[PDB]
Amino acid sequence: TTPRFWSTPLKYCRWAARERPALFFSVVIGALGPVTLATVPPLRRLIGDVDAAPIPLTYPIPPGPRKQLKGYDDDTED
Amino acid sequence: ATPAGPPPKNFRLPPPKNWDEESESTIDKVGKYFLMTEMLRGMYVLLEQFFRPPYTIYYPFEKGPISPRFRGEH
Repeated sequence: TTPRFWSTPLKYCRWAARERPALFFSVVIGALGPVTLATVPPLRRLIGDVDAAPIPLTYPIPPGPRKQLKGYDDDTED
Repeated sequence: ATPAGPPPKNFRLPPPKNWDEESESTIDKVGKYFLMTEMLRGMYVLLEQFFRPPYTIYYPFEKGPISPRFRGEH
């Protein structure tokens, strides 16, 4: 009656869809995630869809030496 | 059980159908399972009852029908 997967995988996948849909389609939906992770990113960058830059979550401290600024000194206060 | 004499013609049931003999499409069978289809029909049938006149009468201002033969107090 019920097929065995390792004997006939396709006849099993048909039986699993018709007779045990909630369990079988859980595996499809769940497996669709790692398929999404492997195919969407390459094609997105293919079509120029560019991942955005990370938004600042801490003050961005500039690198390099200080710029030796002249202006806004104590005399300018008055 | 069955009548004596020749057994009823085709009284024996046909042999059982297997899972892969049911001639319903997977898209229909799975759709009906997940979409709760038959029970949406029942929900809809209640909706058209909702828009039908009620049967109710306002007793005692309205009375249900009784015949000349009706048997009440003596």
